[PDB]
Amino acid sequence: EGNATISVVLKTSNSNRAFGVGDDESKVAKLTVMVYNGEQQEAIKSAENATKVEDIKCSAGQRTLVVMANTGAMELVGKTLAEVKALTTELTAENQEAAGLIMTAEPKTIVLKAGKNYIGYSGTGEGNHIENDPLKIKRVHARMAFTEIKVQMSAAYDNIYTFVPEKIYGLIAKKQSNLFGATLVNADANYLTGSLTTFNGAYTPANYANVPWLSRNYVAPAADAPQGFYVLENDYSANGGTIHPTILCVYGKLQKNGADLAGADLAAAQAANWVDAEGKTYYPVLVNFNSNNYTYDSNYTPKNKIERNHKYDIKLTITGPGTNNPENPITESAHLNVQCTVAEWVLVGQ
Repeated sequence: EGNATISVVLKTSNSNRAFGVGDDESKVAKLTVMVYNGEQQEAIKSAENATKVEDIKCSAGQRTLVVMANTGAMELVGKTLAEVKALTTELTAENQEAAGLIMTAEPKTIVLKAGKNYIGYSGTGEGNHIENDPLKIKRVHARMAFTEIKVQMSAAYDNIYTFVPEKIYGLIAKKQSNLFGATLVNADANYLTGSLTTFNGAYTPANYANVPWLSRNYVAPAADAPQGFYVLENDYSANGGTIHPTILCVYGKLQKNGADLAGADLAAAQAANWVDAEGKTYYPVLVNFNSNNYTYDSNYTPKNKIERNHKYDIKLTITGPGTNNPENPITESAHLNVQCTVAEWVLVGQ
């Protein structure tokens, strides 16, 4: 005969404490397990709102196991292995509500024994345990968000300048990534932004489009309600030459003596490249980026890139005027301070 079944259990969090609402820990809505005989799909079985798929019918022999979650309307039935391995995704408005956050594990070469096979059952149940440990799948997206924005004007600007936030933006967000691979960055060269495509900055990429869902009306960030965006992988770690760093930005009016900028004050702040024509200023933060006014908690080293399954939480302290071009090299004036906490998400059980 050679008929077999396989059952796959995912690694979920062993948490003894509830997770805070602002953390957006990963949840599985749909889970798909595929079993490949060479290139052809031999089995494909989904569960909804579950962290395991059981009793998948297949046959004895060497196979490739592929596991994907939260793939929504993506068509997986009948895809070849090479087709599934080369799948891509693009950033969506849906991702900004933490929906459509695809999770994958790397494809795994296994041998099915006739009868029952298990992955993630820690030796429990009769049959062949290909792997004892529950299988780890990870989000392909990352999140950049403010958890705090505070204005503490330094001595030159205190009791003179104030800042009235209006928008929070995601800039230079790479449009596409792969879903499998040691890295998910790929060669597609398209980028998205919630602000202008016209800044013509040192960071501005040639292929660039505005989308309304990378911009938010300003809401005072809180730990329970981080303010930011989901993004895909993007590498800006080059030693030199042009880089395209993903940026989280706050934008608003720079007022002086309690009033909108006018006259000589406006002209001076415009000439200083602090404010644009409407007296408004930008405070950009290059995410996961090594800069001297960025501090990272607990001796983490920024890698100058967006990595999947990472939460980049930013505390921003504003101490002077900002910039009128948020896409120009990490500003010469340290009129802001960043403290960033970085973490990886886990999968919470059902």
